Parts: sequence; C-alpha cells; structure tokens
Amino acid sequence: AEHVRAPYNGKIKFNEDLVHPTRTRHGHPAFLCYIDLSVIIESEDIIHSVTIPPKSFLLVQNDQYVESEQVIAEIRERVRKYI
Amino acid sequence: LSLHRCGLPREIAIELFQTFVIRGLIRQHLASNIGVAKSQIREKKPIVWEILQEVMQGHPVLLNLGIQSFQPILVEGRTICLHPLVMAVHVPLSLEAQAEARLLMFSHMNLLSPAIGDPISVPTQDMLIGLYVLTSGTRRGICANRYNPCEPFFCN
Amino acid sequence: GTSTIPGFNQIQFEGFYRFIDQGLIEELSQLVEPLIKERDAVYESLTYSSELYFIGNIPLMNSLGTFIVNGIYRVVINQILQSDMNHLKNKRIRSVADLLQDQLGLALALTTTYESFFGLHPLSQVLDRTNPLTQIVHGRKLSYRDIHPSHYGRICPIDTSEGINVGLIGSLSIHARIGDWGSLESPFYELVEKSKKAQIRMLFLSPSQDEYYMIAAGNSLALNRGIQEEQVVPARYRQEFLTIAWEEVHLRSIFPFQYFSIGASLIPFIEHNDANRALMSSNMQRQAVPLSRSEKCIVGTGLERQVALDSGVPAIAEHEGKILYTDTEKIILSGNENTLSIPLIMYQRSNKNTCMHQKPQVRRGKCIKKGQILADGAATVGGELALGKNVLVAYMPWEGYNFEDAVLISECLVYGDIYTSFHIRKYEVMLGSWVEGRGRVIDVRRVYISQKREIKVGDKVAGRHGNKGIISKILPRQDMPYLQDGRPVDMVFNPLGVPSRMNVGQIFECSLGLAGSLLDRHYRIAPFDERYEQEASRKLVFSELYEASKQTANPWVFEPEYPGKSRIFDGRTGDPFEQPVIIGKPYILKLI
Amino acid sequence: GFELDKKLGRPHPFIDPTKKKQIETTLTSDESWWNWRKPEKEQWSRWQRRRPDVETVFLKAMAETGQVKLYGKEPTLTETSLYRARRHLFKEERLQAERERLAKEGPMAFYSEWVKAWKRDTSREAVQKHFEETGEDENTQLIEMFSHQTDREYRIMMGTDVRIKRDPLAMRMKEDQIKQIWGGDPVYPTINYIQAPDAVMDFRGPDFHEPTPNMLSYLKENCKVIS
Amino acid sequence: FVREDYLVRKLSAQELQDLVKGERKVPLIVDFYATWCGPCILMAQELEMLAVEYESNAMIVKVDTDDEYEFARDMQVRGLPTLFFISPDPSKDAIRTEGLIPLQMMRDIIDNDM
Amino acid sequence: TATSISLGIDDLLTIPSKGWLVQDAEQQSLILEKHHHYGNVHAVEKLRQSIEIWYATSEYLRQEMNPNFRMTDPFNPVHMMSFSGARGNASQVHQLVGMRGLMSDPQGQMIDLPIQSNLREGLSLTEYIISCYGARKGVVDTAVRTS
Amino acid sequence: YDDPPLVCCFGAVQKEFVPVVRVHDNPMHPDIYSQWKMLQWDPPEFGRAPGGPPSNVAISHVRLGGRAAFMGKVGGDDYGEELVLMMNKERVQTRGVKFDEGASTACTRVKIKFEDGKMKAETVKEPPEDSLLASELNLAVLKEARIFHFNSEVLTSPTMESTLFKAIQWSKKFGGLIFFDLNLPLPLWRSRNETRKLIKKSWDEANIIEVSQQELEFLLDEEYYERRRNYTPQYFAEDFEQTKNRRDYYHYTPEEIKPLWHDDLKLLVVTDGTLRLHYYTPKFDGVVVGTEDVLITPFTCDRTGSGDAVVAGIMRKLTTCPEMFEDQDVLERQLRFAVAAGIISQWTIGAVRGFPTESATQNLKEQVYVPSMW
Amino acid sequence: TRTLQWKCVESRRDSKRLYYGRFILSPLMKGQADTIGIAMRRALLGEIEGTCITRAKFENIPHDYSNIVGIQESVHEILMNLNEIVLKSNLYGTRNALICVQGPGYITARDIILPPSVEIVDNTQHIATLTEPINLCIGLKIERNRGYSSYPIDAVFMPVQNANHSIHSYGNGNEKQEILFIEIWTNGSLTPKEALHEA
Amino acid sequence: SRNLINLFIPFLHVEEE
Repeated sequence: AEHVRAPYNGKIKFNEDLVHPTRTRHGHPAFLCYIDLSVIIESEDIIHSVTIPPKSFLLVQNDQYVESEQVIAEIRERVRKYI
Repeated sequence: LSLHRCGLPREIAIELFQTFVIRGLIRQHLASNIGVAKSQIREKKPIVWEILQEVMQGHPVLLNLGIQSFQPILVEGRTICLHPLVMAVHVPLSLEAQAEARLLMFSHMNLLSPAIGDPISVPTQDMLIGLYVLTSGTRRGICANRYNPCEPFFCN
Repeated sequence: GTSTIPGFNQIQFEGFYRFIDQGLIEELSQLVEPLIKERDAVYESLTYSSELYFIGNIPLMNSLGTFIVNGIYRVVINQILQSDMNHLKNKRIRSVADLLQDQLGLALALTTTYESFFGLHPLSQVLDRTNPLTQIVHGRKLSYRDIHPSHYGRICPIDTSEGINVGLIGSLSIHARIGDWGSLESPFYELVEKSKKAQIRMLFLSPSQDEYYMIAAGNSLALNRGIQEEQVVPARYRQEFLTIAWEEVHLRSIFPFQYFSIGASLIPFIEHNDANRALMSSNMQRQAVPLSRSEKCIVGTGLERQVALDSGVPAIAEHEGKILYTDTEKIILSGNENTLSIPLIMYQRSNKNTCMHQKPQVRRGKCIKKGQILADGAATVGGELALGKNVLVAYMPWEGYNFEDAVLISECLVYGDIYTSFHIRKYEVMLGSWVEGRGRVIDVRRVYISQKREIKVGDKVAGRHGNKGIISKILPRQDMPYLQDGRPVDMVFNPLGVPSRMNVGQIFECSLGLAGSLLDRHYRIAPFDERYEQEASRKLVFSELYEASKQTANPWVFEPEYPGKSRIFDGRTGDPFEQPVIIGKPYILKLI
Repeated sequence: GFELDKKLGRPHPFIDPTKKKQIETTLTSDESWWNWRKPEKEQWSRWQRRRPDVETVFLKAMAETGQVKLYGKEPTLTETSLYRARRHLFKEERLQAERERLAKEGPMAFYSEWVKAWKRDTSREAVQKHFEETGEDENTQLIEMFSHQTDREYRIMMGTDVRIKRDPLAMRMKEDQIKQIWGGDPVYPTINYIQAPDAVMDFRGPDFHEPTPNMLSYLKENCKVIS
Repeated sequence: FVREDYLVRKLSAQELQDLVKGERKVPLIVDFYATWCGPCILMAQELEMLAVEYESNAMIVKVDTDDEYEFARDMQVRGLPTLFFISPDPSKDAIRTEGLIPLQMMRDIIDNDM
Repeated sequence: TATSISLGIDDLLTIPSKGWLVQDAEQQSLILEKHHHYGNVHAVEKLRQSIEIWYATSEYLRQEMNPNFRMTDPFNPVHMMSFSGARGNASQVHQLVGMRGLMSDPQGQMIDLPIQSNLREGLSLTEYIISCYGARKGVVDTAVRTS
Repeated sequence: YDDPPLVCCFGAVQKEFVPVVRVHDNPMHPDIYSQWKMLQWDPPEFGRAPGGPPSNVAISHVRLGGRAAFMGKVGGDDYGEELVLMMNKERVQTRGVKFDEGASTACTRVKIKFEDGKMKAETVKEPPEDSLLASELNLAVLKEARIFHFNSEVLTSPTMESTLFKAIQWSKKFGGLIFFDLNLPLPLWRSRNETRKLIKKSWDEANIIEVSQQELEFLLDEEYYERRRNYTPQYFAEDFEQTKNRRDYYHYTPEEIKPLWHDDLKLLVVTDGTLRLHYYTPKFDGVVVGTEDVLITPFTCDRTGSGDAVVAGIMRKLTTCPEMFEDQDVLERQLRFAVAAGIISQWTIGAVRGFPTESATQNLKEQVYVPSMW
Repeated sequence: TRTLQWKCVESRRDSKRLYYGRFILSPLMKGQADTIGIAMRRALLGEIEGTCITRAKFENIPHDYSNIVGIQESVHEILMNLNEIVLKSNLYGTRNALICVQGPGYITARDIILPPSVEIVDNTQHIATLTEPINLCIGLKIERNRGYSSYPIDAVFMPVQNANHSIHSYGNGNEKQEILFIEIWTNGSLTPKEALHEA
Repeated sequence: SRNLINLFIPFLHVEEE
C-alpha cells in the first residue's frame, strides 16, 4: 500500500458527496474514492492540489486542518485472537 | 603486499621447505650429507636462512577462490601476512604441480568470477572511502557562497 | 535477595545444604569432617570428602560451589527438564542437590560411585579458572532454542552458546532463585492497596504466577492536568505487552540488573549496543587474560565489585580484628584474643595455564570487619574485577593496517608492559633454571615453567562491546597520530567496524573514559539510564567532557563544534588529519 | 526590502509577509469525527521538549552578534537544518575576521587576550614608542609578553594555531551557552556514578549481601558434621 | 565455628537501666536508631567499626526508638542519630551528641572524656 | 588515512521531523486505546492500527534519511560509509539514527510494542528485551542457512 | 545589595540529624542494615519527605541559584570547623556564624537520673549550637536578608528562643519576611495542647509557614482525620471516583485551617511529601499535584533532606517572583519547581550530597509536566 | 641583537623526575615552523639517549619469582623498582654498580654505589624494605643507549616523556611570518632546555 | 641539507652578556 502525505500545512477542501463513507480496518470512519477526486490544501502562501486516484481511502474530512507530512489518504494466514 | 604475494614466518617456512633447504646446503657444499644438513637447521645456523630465501624464490605455495596460489616471501614475526583482498599451506613438489600453481592458480589470471563475469578484487571499505573522498569535488551553489554572486589557473 | 543482589553462588550453596540436611536421610531410608585440607587435596591430588558412618566418603562442596575430586576442581551445572511445552511453568530445574541425591540412591542400591559421577557425568565439568569471571559464571549455567516470555527475569535472553548448542545452554538471571518445586523465581515489587499490612513488598514469582499479574517496567515521572494514577505505561500481561494506567498495575520491576546474566551486566551503555554484540561481548570477557599488573576500569556498571566478592579470588576476613603483620606470603590478623594466619597464593597455575597471585591490600594496625577484603587476587584491584587496561585510542583508518578488525598499536604498550601477562605451564632439572616453551622453572614436584608474554602482532584484543581486534602492526611512538596536547595514541581502531556492528556503546565509553582520567574520576553506571530522561547517556558524557576540558584547560577535550571529536596530527608528517577524530580512553582486554 | 534580500541571499523570511495569509477557520471538534478531535487535556509525550543540539546553540550565538537573523527568538528545525548545510561558510567568515583583526592590531594586542598578567599598553603606537625609548623591537616585546603567560592560558591560546583554526565563536562561548548543547544538567545527579579511582570496595556496605560463611564451619555450626 | 557478623548489641530500656545502675569499668556508648531513618544506615557502619577498634576498652550498645519511644524521649533524644557517652565514673555527667559525627570525633570523646 | 573519517555521537544524525512524527503516532494510538476501552473499536482493529501506524512511521523515517544527508550533511561520516558502498547499508544505519521498528516473536507473529527509539538514543529496558528476539533468531537462521 | 535577594537561615548547623521522629509499625532487621533501604521506598508517612537542620535549607537554596546566609553558633573545635568549611564550600555566607572557643560542637552535657524506677536525663550544659545570644546576632545579615527562616528545634532551647524573637524583631524592622518551617522534633509530638502553646508565639510571628500533612493533622485533631481516611461506604460509593479505592489526598478546607490562621500570614503550605502541595492564602487556596519515583533507583534512593529541598525551592521562587502571593496561576507554576527539587533530592544517599542544581530542577519540571503546566 | 630569537618562556619543576619547559622561536618564515616542529618532535621522542640499569645479579636467589627472608618485597618486585630508577650520564659503555647493605631499613636509590661517570636523579626512589638485619648484595649493570631493550631488566632509555609544539601567525602579511612554541617534558635526567639543544 | 642545518643552528645560539 501507499500513503499520501500532506505536502504543506493548510485546510483540506473536497466534495464529500463525491465519495462513499466507509469504516477502515483500524476502526476509523473514512471515505472510499472510486474516481479521480481533486483535493485542495490552502497553505499559508499558495493553494495546492493533490489528485486522489480511484480505489483509495480518504482519511480526512472537508475543512479539516492538516499538518505537513501527515497521512491524509491511502492508495490501494488465519490467525486467532483472544481477549 | 602485492596481489600475487604472501608472507611466511621463518618457523613455518623452514618446515615447509626443509627438503629444499637440505638440498641447497648439500648442493653448495655447506653440509656434507643429509645428517649434517639437519643439524644446521636444528641449531639455527645463520647460513640456513640465506638458503631458505633462495629456494623459496620462484616456488609458489597454495593457501587454503578459497584456495589460491601465492609467491611466498620471508617476513619478520610469527604470523602469516596476507594482502587485504584475501590455515593450510601446501608446497607443490613436482614440476607439473609447480607449473599448474604458477600458471593457473595465481591471483591475477582469475580476476573475473565465473558466475556472471564480475571482477573479484574490487576495492572495498577503507579503500573505497579514500577514493570517494578523493573524487568528491568542490562544494557548489549555496554550499560554496553565502551570497548569490549576482580561482587559480594551472598550466599543467 | 529482597534488597541486595544475592550471592552468585547462593544456588550452589543452598542446594548442597539441602542435600546434607535432608537429602541424606531420604536416601538412607553421622558425618565426619575431612582429615585433610582443601589445599592438601589439590597438592596431593586427593579428594576433599567427608566420612559417612563406615559406609564411605561423601565429597564436600566449597563455599564457592566447587568440588575437589582427584585434585581437579569440578562444578555441577544445573539442568532444565520437562516437569505450551516451552513455558517455564512446565519445566523444572535439577540442581546439585538433585544430582548428588540420585548418586547416593544409586550408591545404596560409596566412594567409586562419586568418583565416577564427577569424572563421567556430562553435568560435572572442570571449573574454568581463566579469570575471576569464568569461575563465577560456570556454576550458573543451565543445560537443556527460542526466547520465551516466561524467561524474563529468570533466564538471560542474551547469554547463550555460539555454534550448534545455541539456545540449549543458557545463564540464570542475576536475581533469579530456585523455588520449592524446581521452579525459577524472580523478585518483583508489589503495588499494594491502602488497607493491607504488607510488611515486605518484594515477592518472588514463579513462572505460573507471572502471566496473571500486570508487570510494568516504566516510571511515574509523568503528569498532566489529570492525576498520576491515570498515566499509562507499557506493561507485561498474559505473555503480551499492553499500555495501561498506573492504577491497574500489580507489580513493578525495579532492579537494574534483573533481566540479564553476569556477563551482559558488565557492559556499560549496553542499551546503545545491538543485542547480538552483547552476546559476543559476554564470550570475550570470559577469554580475558589476567595481567601481571591490574587496573580498574574508568567506566563500569557497578557489578564489578559483586563479581570480585563472589569469585573467591581475593582474601576476605573471616573474623574482625586488627592487622599485625603482612608480607608476600601471609597476613596476620588478631581479634578478641584470637590470632589468625592467612596464607597468600603466589604464582599459582590455574586450569588454563594462567597465573594466580595475591597481593595484600591492608597494612599493619588496620582494623577489619568480618567479610572485608584483605588481599587482591589476579585481575582484581581494590575489590573490583579488573580484566584490562585503559589506553589512549583513536578511531580512524591508518594505511590499511586496521583494515576490518585489524588493530594498530604503539610500541609503548610493549616496553611499557601494559599488556604483559604471566603463564605457568606444568609438564608431567634444577629449580630456577632457564630451559629452552622458553621459560623459567619455578616449582618442581611435575615441572612448572613460567612465561612472561608481552603483547605481540597476532594477539587478540577486545573491548566490552563486542569490538574484537587482532594486532597487525606495532609502530614507534613518533609514528603514531598524536593529540593537541602532544600525547601519541596507544591504539588505532577502524571506525568502519561500528556502523555495521551497531555497537554505539563503545563510543560513549571511550569519551567518558577520557573525561574520567583527566578528572581523576571513575564512573559506575547502571544500564538503561534513559529511564530518567531522554539522551541521559549523552548528557552525562558531554557534561563530564566539558568539565574535564574546563578544569584541566584542555579545550580540545570538548569541542563545541563537534563534541567528543578533535583534530589530531600525523606523527610521520606533523600535518593535521582533515576531519576531526573521536578519541578516548576505553577499557581494552587481552584474550587467550 | 524583500525580493532583494531573497535575490542576494541575505537573511529574509522564507515566505513574504505581505503575500502571507491565514488559514481561515477549520473544524471545531463538533463538525469532526472522534478520531480527529483534539484531546481536551494535553497529553504527556516524552517528546514534548525540543532535542538540544549544536546547531541551536551556534545559531543563537550568531543571532546575538548579528551575523544572521532568525524569524524568532528560538531557531526552528528548518533553520537548524539550513545551518547544518552552510555552517562552514559562517565559520570561515569568523576566521577571516580574526585574521584581519590580527593584521590591524598587531601580535601584541591580539595575543594579549591570553596573557592576563601583561599590563603594558599593547597598541601599535605603544609598541613603537617602547622600541624607540628602549631599543627592544616588536619581536623582543612579544617574547617578553609570552614569558608571563601561564601554561593554562597557553593551552587555551592553541585555538589560534594555524593548523587547528578553532571556531572563534566556540573559543569565547560561556559555560551557560555551551551546556545547552546537551540540554543542561542531568536530572539524575552524576555524583551517584562517581567513584574514587583508588577506592577500596567496602564489602560490608548497604548494597552487599551478608558475608558468605565457610561451608565446613557452617555445617559444623548447624550440627551436621562432627569433628 | 562461625563468627557473628555484628558486634553492637541491641538492648531494651529495662536492660539498659540495669547496665547503667550496675558497676562499669569501660565507657558506655548508647546509640538510638530506627530502621526507617536513612542516616542510621551510615551510623550503624561507623559504630561497628568503633566496636572493632575498642574490643574490650569500651561497650557499644544500641536502642531502637520504635520499641523504646517513651524511653528515648525521657533521655532527651530530640532526633536521630543520637549517641550517649556514659563514663564509668558515676560523678561525671554523660555526653549526648547529635548527627553523623566523624569516627575520629568519637575516639576523642572516649579517650579524653571517658 | 589523510582525511581520517571517524564516528561520533553528533554524527549519528536523526532527521528533523522524527519528534513530530513519533508524537503524532503516539496521539493516534492513545485516542484509539481510549475508544477501545469504550467499546467503539474491537481488539483486532486496535491490533492492526498499532502495527501499521508504527511500521509506516518507521518506513517513512528510512525513506527521508538519505535526502536529509544529501541536502544538509553530504559529508557526514556515517552517510559516507554506506552511501559510497564501502561499509553498511541503509537498514543498519536506520537502526542507529531512525528507529528499530517492529520485532517478531519466534512463532511468526509480531510483538505489539514498537521500538520507537534507536541505538544512539538508547533503547528502554522493555525495548531491549524485545530486540533480543531478533538477535536470537538472526543467528539461528544464519546457522541454518549455511547448513 | 546584589541579586538574587539574600535569605537567612537561623538555627543549628548539623550533619543529617532528622528531627521528626515518631513510631513506625514496620521495622526491618535490627542488625542487617542492607534491608533498611526497603523502608526508604515504603516509608512511614511522617518520613515521606523529611526535613532537617536549617543549614540544609541554606545549602539547598544556594544550589538552586539563590544566595543564603546562616546565623548560628558552633564550637571552636575541629568538628565546628568542618561544619563551617561545609557551608563555605557550598557558598553559603558564614559571617553570621559565631564561634564559641570554650564549647564542643554538637556535644550536650546531661545528667542521668532514675526517677520513679525509670531512666531519665536532664540538660546540664547546652551545646554551642543552641547557645547563640542576642548580642551575637549579625545585623548586617538581618538587614539585607529578605526571608528569615527557622525551625521549631530552636523552641526546645531556652537560650535560642529568647535569641530567636530578637532576630525576628530586627528582620521585621528591615522588611524581611518570616518563614516558619515547623519540622517538629521528637519531644514536641507528645501532646497537641502542649505543642500548640509552645509554638503559638512563633506561629503568630510567621508570614510563611510550611508544615507536613502529619504535623497539620496532629496540631488540629489527629483522630478525626484518621477516622476520615478509614471510612468506607457500606452499600455503594457516592461517586465513580470513590470506587477506584485510590490513595487519599484530602484537601483541607480553609475553615478547618481557621484555628491556625492569623492576620500576618501570607502563605501556608501543607506538604504530603512531594505528592501534594496544599497552599493557602488570604484570598484563595488549592493543591499542586506532584509525584515521586524512588523505585527508579532502588539502591541510591534516600528521602532524607527532600523536605529541605522543597522549602528551598519555595524560597527561591518567592524572592524572585513576588506575584506568587497574589496570583494563583503563577503560584501553582512556581510551586511545581519546588516539587521537582524534592523529587531529585530523593535519588541520592545523603541530604547535602544529593541537593539539586537549578538547571537540573528546571529540566525535570519540563520533563514531568506537560508544556501547558510549566 | 639577533633578528631570530629563541627563549624559554616557562620552566617548571613538577617533581624530582618530571621537568617541564616551554620555548619560543620567532619570527620564522612561512613553512619553516612546520619543518622545525616535526623534525624537533621526532628527534626529541626518538633520538635522545639515556642511561639506566640493564640487569641485576642476586647472590642467593633460585629464580626472580621467589622471596627473600627479611625483605617485604619479592624478587620480581625488586626488579621493577630497579627498572624505574632514573640515571644520567654522558658517556657510553657497559658500567657496573653495586648495592651492598645490611638491614633493617629502607633501601633507596641513594644507597647505590655508582661509578664516577654515572649519577642518580632522585634519591628518594624506593628499591626495597628490609625488616631484618640481613645482608643483601646486588650487582648492577648500566648502559647508555637509544630506544629500549643475572636477571635482565627491561630498560627504556628515552628521557623525553612527551613533546608538543604550536605555530601561530606573527601578524600582517609582510612575509607571512610565524611564531613557534615548543613544549618538552623530561624525567629529570636532563633539563628541557638541554633536551632541546641535544635534539 | 644546508637549509635544514640552518633551521636548527639558531637553537644553539647564545647571547652577549
């Protein structure tokens, strides 16, 4: 798998109606992206765009603040567990 | 050391080449027969070491590319001295065996490995950093000048 | 063992007491003291034994846990056997008590049965007497490949054999103890609720009880706007690792040396070394040759004093009083109208042809308590294990003479007698002769020949961090690189050996060793100092380096641009080397 | 101002303050999922303090002399990374300034920094005046001054050796600046580690087990072996 | 067969009273201590050494304040560690010391004042 | 010899952003552990997140290690030894200046406690015990591999 | 007058000598002192952060970056010089230390009596430590010093008590603040009523008072708070926190403290070791949460002198941060510095040997507390 | 008078067998100080000769690892004490000296009967302790040599313990002149100034 | 050789008194 990290600090911008809600294998809510979604980060200097390829998880929310180098998306034996 | 040479102690060399030292003593009339030639070797008569150098020259030995052939030279001390790119020692006796050791097993006609044809004795470790530092050129750009700029000439 | 490190021979000592006190009767269903002394049983090649009334002889054990059979020192090692099959709660330990009791039962179904046991049983081994460390660790071995969670605090995860027996011969942990069912037990500090007496909070846990307690190894130096009880620490529970609040913790592991064996516990800054090099370091310290002159390490862990006490190599008073007379051969001590004469070992050969020799550590008129040191043995100074020397060292390549593990040294280590050792060889001629194997005849009974061996090309040296080297070149002092104070270095090590082997602890030790020598200080530092704060070792080393630089007016000792490193000069040319070089005074041992 | 400092490489903000904008308003923990909400109370980390290093100390010292300018009082991780790349340039500037100062003041004034006991005037005119009134040239006076220098001062002065060339900024740092390279005093006091080199271990100390009895004497004491 | 590891005896208040009332020839040194007091660990080692130096020329005893708290208070013990130096001459008054005094200081009191 | 490459504590350079990355991973693990206790995620989800968040953090540190050397300290002694190919690789260097990452127990599975520190910083006691699994296994495999 | 402002410590200079002695119910082996360290990490409550002689506070205050002067008397013998050389080495001013050439340092002449079948002692000649006279006071120190510090040990000596109140008069005349660090010696634990009468005059003269939790409960009512701690609800807890059965950190209300409050009192600090620092001012009150870790170093831990480090840390911040008296948030942040100093002091054998420096204390404070609490 | 001058700027006596001297030489042309410094250092550390005891003969001793009744030290310890005795002499050749004493008492270096060409440096150097009125006669051999080597004694002849030098810029680039400092440590067999002249 | 000798002659210089 591949992790997409934020190249700058700023505010995430995308249309949440273009993606499908899902629950990740870590128990977190997220979005499933089946298209070439355009995600915008508005940084302190300029506005930057990151292309989200289909079949990828979008881990952030619209209008969320992200830090640089923070994971924002993920491009995508039988064991027994005792509690 | 050269790539084709190795260093042998006196204590090891004299045992490996004892038969040749005895013959050298008899040939040059320094010992009357076999029995006398042994006593001079036993008693460390200094003429023994002169003969040992003579008979060792031009006589390769096998050291165990795990086994190779080197030209031995007498060295001071008690340890075997090997070049940095390289215990059983074999002395070929017959001329057929000595020809094979010098002409087939020496460390300069086997510079390529048979697997894919790569070189065997590429410099490594301290040899490699020395070349890297030597050929790491001048600092450039912002690492060479504090400010934006908006040297000697040698004839040979 | 509840508030101190237990005696390293306590397992052997208590097991033999159980055999005499209870084991004899269980098999018989009076003991007479030996007529000879232990030193007599060695000189005459006899057996130190007691008479059972006349059924026969029963070999007796020394306080050091060793037997004397036909003049040979022997140690019975511990075996681990099946009582998850690899869980220690399904295992059991058979000690000298179990083995000697089986022989007595075999004997009653008395002399030749014990002589044959010590000579032929694979668990009876000739005691390794190379140095004080080898004597003390031999009796703590466990003979049976993977580390199990139940081993923590009982069996060392590092100290094992190299070869094909790896994982089948291990070492007991420093605080380990054998329980009432052949089980290994380790002490933990109990966190008790408000309403309970709880006289002693230190309790020993068998492996069966271990899984069902929450055991934390962290500390309580963390506070936020909440309360301390809600802070989280890593803990062990049900053979896994969790992260839980302090209020859910049942037990704390508090002893610094709890999880490792003696050999691993002698490595300063061990937490900065890869665990593979700590295993190789334990083996090398068991190969260290006692030197003719001994010297304490500048930097140690603090366990060196425990090894000296438990090895039996030094002489310790059995009675309090005052010292009246000392010489090379004896010390006379008198207390409460009782006078004692204590002979001193002089130039005695050991199992591995090493030289044993005792030197008095007290003068006339000095008051002594019972159990205090009287004389220093070989490889022991002032009641501390001393396996090596502190020498000036630089890490840099030098013309290929330190290629790979090769080591370049100065001639001053040769004519200074820094690494000269005595070796006594016994061959089965007038006394004091010089025979030619060259050496001097020292004792004729058997001929004993003494050799004085200085350091040579081809000899092997090692630090305590798995850094092992072979001497390849000896240079005159004017050819060696020298510091900004003009002093040439004694050894030059290859710096390329550190990143590949990942043993950074030698870098910490050498810098701190230099500071200690200039400050006239020694350091005894328990491992894992990072539990106090981040970069604890770096703060300790850099602060001591700066203090040494400031107090002695030696600015090269602490360079703010590159702490721990300094520009040095080529002895051949006088030009400085281009890049700064790390220099220091580490503890280097000479190997057999 | 800006765009001229940027062109020349003079100290300047990485981002032009005029062309710098805020980041509007972001989710306020009520429009956010649980996994993206800020904890109500700050959490202890063990990484909550910045790691001390050489770059931070040198940058602050250079900031006080005006050799560089920083965005704030404390250098950032970006600024320490940039300093690590070009640190040799700034040291060369300081070394050049010391060479020019020596060529101006002369050896007497320059090297009197490491001869405290020397009280005579060390200016060039004073050196010339002393030569005319006494006959002792500058080299003779310099040799006289170094005869009053202690060995401790001489070893400090070795930082000016032409082969060593110690950083002038390093040579004049005070103890309070230097100790911030490793972050100050250790919380666990070093006195716990310190041991006298000639100390004899007291085996009856609080950290030692009780003395081991002789095995034979112990058996006889407990009445299991008869003499 | 095995020499005891500790020379200083622990005495009750009743036992100490009889020792003081009875006839004595050597100086009597009484130590008040408690196992929970950190400095008492250091004082315990100094008094064992003092007992070795003064084999029969002095008598060193100790009293635990956890067991004889009322007795210690009546003896004017204000803290720990506290030492009492009692002369064999009944006319001379005893000397009470406070704190971790050096071993040499104890010897001077015993030799010159006891 | 004339250049005299060496190795000191300062030369073992960690990338500037490790503190930011480790503290972010700690925050996400801490929040998930709370909601696991609340019953909002199950134990397998907590297990996956702990392993995957620290593996990704460790792999990102290794990726950024060489560019940090290339841009800010090109002649760092530790960098020159491995980058020139003379001695050592990125993995061994990553153990010194990055983080040791996740270890595996003898029966295939991984230990649910990441080793956040490196050898320069110094491992905690719990981390060191975990690292002994790798050391013990590493020599067993090599003995088996040559046979 | 140089900065930081001078502080004066009044009383007896002693090596170690823990004054606070009570009965503990968990004794170790009477002879094997190697077991006694187990009482250092499971201490009696009165010994969690023991105090000591006033010279400990002066030494600890200087190491924390302050300036201190000791006022007292020693003998002219060799042990007196060792005590003075100890304080001169620690850079404590000794101009206020007077020599008595006719007395032996730390030696009290007492007579043994056998009243009513029991052995008792009576003081014949007090030691030089407890014999400083009013005419021997150094008025230059009392004029310069901004904080005057003393313990209740001086109340056990008739000579020092008279001398103490002359020193207080001079200090107040020059604007100095009076710091009463109680540290009750063994005799003063006999009965509440006798002790309250003995300390009342010195209690009323103090502007700053530090007491332990055990001392405060003893002075008000020892049995009431013991019953309070041992209460357990019969059927269910009153709140969720009461179910966890956690350690009791009861914060005394200002109405409970009222019998001990007077007009001139600016700050009352009640210490539960280093775990809690309850503070009381005329305007507000609260508690600072601390911690302790002696199990991190089981073989070097020693709690002796940690009470002096906490007091020294308080005086270090009071002199340099006068707004602690009026600002609650500032007071809590500065008191966390005193908590850190107490923690470090417990990691070394010996009080003086283990007193921490200012930078070490500041480092530990930032490591233990989250940045918002600094 | 001379343009190029040298002078001892500090001469210290740390002990009877530890002498320190610092010397200055200025002004020198650029590069000359480096040439002088390395050549002087190599001469000081490798070319200066000394004299010391080369072997000892014992009268009634089986081997050098035995003990003598009446002497606290062992025979091996005696040889080590002899090895550390510092001597001075300008002449060559194998000399012999004598120790002929009767105890009890302290045998020191001043008890050695030296030939007229050899002198002792430190009287107080300890040889042996006699606890009984016994007779002890020890023959000695003495040589003056370079470098390092009856019972032989491992002689280290070199008298210069350490040396150091520094080079400093004289000032403005008139000719790029330099200043040379030389530090010398000796064992007292010769002064640092004498070592500088001999080198 | 002569240049080397000239470099070390000055150490043997003495001064007028």
